[PDB]
Amino acid sequence: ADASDWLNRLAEADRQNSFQGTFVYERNGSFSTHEIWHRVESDGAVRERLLQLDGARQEVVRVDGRTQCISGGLADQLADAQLWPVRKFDPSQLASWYDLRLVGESRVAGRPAVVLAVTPRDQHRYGFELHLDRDTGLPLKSLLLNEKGQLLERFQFTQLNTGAAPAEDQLQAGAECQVVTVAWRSEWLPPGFTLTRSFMRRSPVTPDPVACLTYGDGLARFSVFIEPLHGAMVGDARSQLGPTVVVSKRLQTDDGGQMVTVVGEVPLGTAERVALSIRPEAA
Amino acid sequence: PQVITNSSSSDTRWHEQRLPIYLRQHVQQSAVSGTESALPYARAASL
Ligand SMILES: [Ca+2]
Repeated sequence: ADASDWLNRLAEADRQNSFQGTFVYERNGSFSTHEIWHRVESDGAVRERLLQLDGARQEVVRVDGRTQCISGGLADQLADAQLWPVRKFDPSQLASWYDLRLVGESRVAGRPAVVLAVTPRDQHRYGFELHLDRDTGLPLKSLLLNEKGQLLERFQFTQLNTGAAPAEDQLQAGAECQVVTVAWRSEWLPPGFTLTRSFMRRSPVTPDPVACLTYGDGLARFSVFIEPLHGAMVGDARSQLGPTVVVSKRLQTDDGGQMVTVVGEVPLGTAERVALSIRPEAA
Repeated sequence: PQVITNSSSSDTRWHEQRLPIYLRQHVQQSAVSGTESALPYARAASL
């Protein structure tokens, strides 16, 4: 597949190009602009800085995958333990779950691009329309589409200066950038989703431990939270923020019930099915 | 954000104190997962 070739190209673009650019991220209820400085060092390590341009000065700096510093607003819900990068993007197996196809050509940020359709092979995940830079393979535009082909989010570069390496001054963060197994399993996952992390956190409101499980298929992710109910009769809940769905379902158990919450960039049905499928580990 | 469900001894209030936090956690975590993409960062920043 030439589409496969493009994905492979996209996969390594990060280590083969140094660049600066500005992009927009838009979803229902949010419009924001950001700057990125990305330098490939002489040893091949990637140093990258991301800065929000409108409103508050949110920022992150990463050095060869590790977060060097991150603004408070981006990390209030992360323990330092959580600072691990679980993985490297691997597109090799993505073809199992998505159909990859070149569907045309486009012009984005003043640059010629090829348009790659990433279409789900099932109903359990969302598709993407990716516009890849011809010169470098970097993603100029990314549209997340629902089942009906409706737009859930837009990620798009407005300006991209490639080849050129950002100066050291530009890679430096502002002061706002702060220097930095569970007894539950799912008895159902959509094809290709696999457990990426497992840990315990404390409930935000009570002294109770809350089990956290994260799953991914290479492109999409969802997280599961299991919280004790202590016999409370709490019903279900649902929410959505742009591409991210939230579903909470009561699970009857022999230990007073549990509330199972699933959050992720997957269809509502998927989250719901997963929530209903969470079970405690047995003796 | 806007928590939604109704009338079965399961207050939105109970959910209100939890759901937004869990949502934040998932998005933020995705942001720091090591992916080369700027997109997870963008999503987290949008919060
Ligand atoms: Ca890569």
